[PDB]
Amino acid sequence: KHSLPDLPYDYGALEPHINAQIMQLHHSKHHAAYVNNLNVTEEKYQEALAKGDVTAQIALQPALKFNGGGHINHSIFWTNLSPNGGGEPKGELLEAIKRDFGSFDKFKEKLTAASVGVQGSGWGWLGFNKERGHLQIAACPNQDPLQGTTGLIPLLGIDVWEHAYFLQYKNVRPDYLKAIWNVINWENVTERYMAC
Amino acid sequence: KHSLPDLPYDYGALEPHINAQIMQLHHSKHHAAYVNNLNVTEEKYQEALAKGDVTAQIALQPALKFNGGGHINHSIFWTNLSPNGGGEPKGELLEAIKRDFGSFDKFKEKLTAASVGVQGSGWGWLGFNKERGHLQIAACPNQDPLQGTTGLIPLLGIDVWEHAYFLQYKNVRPDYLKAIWNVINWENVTERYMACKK
Amino acid sequence: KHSLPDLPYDYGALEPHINAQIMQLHHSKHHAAYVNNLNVTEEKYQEALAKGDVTAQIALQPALKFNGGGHINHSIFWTNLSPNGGGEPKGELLEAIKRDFGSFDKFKEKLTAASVGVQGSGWGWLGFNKERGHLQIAACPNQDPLQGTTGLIPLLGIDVWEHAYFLQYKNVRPDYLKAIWNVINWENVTERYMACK
Amino acid sequence: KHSLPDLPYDYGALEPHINAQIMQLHHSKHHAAYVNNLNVTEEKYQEALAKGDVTAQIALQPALKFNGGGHINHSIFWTNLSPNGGGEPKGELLEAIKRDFGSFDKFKEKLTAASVGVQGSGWGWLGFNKERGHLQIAACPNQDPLQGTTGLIPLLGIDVWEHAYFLQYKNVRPDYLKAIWNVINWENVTERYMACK
Ligand SMILES: [Mn+2]
Ligand SMILES: [Mn+2]
Ligand SMILES: [Mn+2]
Ligand SMILES: [Mn+2]
Repeated sequence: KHSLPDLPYDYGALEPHINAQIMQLHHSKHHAAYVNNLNVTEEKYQEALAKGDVTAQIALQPALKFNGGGHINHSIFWTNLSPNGGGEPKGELLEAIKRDFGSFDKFKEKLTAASVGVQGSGWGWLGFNKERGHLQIAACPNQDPLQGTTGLIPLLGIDVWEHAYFLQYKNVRPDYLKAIWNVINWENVTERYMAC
Repeated sequence: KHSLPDLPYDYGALEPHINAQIMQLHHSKHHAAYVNNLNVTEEKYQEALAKGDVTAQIALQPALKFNGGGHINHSIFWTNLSPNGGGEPKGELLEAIKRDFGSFDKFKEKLTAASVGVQGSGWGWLGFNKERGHLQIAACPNQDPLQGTTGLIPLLGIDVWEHAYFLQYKNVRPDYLKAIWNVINWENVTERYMACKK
Repeated sequence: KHSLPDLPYDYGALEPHINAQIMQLHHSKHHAAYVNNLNVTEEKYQEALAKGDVTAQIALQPALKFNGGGHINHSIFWTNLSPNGGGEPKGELLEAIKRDFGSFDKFKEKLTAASVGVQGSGWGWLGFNKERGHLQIAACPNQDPLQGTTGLIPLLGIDVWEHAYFLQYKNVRPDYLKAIWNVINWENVTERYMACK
Repeated sequence: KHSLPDLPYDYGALEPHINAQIMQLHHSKHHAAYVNNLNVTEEKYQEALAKGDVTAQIALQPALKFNGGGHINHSIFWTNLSPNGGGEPKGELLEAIKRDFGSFDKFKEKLTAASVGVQGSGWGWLGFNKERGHLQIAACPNQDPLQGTTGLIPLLGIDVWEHAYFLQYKNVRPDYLKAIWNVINWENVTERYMACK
């Protein structure tokens, strides 16, 4: 069974950048529902597959991608944030960002733009392209996960579903983006980088 | 020149079903943004058209559908709600709902399902299929408008973007859908329905 | 584990409406590859499932829908054609078609239009809407199958991938559509329809 | 008003790699239809735009992208081929390919894989990313054009619609991909590349 991961910090730990009510709902209600529905969905697919019921498998794909995507994406996101975060990364990851995007600040502008550019629900990502051996920014719709739908290894995700910011920032998504840099866990992003 | 239409009522007219903060933000910020981006996008398209720049015409399509669709969808949505709304339609529209969906309550179950079923942002619609001469439910992603993308004539729209309910109902989209039945402007939906039969 | 069905007729049986070469390639090569890749993908998806590898499950979805759908769609399509086909259906099916589309000619017009209307590869379908209790026309892209992606029960499918007609009709998909009416197996479409009720 | 560009060579100029029948049909009928439908759609769009009819504009988007894209893609494609082509590109373009893909052969493997991997109709592209200042491989579905939908500047396109190869190669798209390398117009790809610096 899939389980809702524990957060690495308390619901209020990312204040004032992301408030406690957003965090609490996001984790204990939103992501919990993805986990719960992915478990059901995986079970039904196992049944369909055992019968070679191809129609049923195909019909189940939206719930698997959405709930499974949601689980993947939110599990990464929590590890990407920290009450002890913010600042800039160091070492090879910082040099990679400079190599690939010109500078840390240009990188932030491009990931901000990809994140602000999502029309509707979705995610902005910093990923690693294994075949090209460099960093790459991508946007993903709804809960479509980065690696599963594009092959890029996720390093840093920014959730731009309205539930992730509306209570606090209302429709002003760029304000949310500006604030989240203050809580990025660059230590985590660097581990993800070094692992691929 | 497209313009932001005034609401037919004050921001707090739909309380307690849809609160005044949702309404004020929804209209004065969200829809407002779509109107201006629509106008600007249209003017960019006229420039691209005049030069036969097909690449630029295609690059502008996401903004035109998103902002155009948003203007269309929200313009209908406000007219679909009323402080004097709720209850059931009468006449031909109710008999069509019965013939097409079995009963009013079954219709509600089916538009609720369509609306709850949207994964991500989008809209639940009751539409009219002009070719088949009957009612039809459909869901649309993001701001993709009903008639522009499916051919169905919009009768009643239910906005299920999180901005439409999160401040009040948080993740619980079904509680928002339960509530909104209390403020549907069946007079407007009936007007839209009869225009299909004129 | 899935396998390639035999055609109900010989490769040349639908001449002159759909030539022999088109049929032979379409069944022995195209559909065969969907079956083979379907088995391969199901086998990968069970390993992924067993390990809770959700990323791998999602990465396999395009192949499962494409090859899965291909096997589903082609399998129905062969049974929907016949050398003894054509004309128009009878009884309850014909009554529904008049009821839902006006008349048989209007129906043909509508399914033709939906088929001609696919931009790129895909299929036009006459289906049954179980919830509404009536016939419904839909188009599906690529190999996306009708029931698995829309819930409609397939009754008659028209393949408008270029491999289904190009050898013979080149780009003129309307000529193909006109011709295929001559080989529609209405006894099969009827059977599929009665089974929905 | 858009027009069908003449080919830079005769219809049998790319024999035996792409046969004359495919070329003639592809240019004189398939591309010509996109030209016509683009003109019509543009004029309908201008009428819609002049009336403030946003529903009408949005309903025309699929025909504009499909036919407009089809015009863009095929116009590039004819210029990307040559009877005097093949081999490896001369100049900076090869050095860029080696930098971005390792070697020419790995580049051919990657564009081949992107092209073979299109499920249904579409295009494989070698593009240039202006933001990153390097080459990038991308696949596009149907006639969605590279620049208009991804921002990448097209350098080399490989049409993998079935009309582009079925008459000759039947379902064996990889055979077509192998053959087309013999007729790439590197002089034209290089012109498009230098235009990106
Ligand atoms: Mn989220
Ligand atoms: Mn809205
Ligand atoms: Mn086929
Ligand atoms: Mn082509």
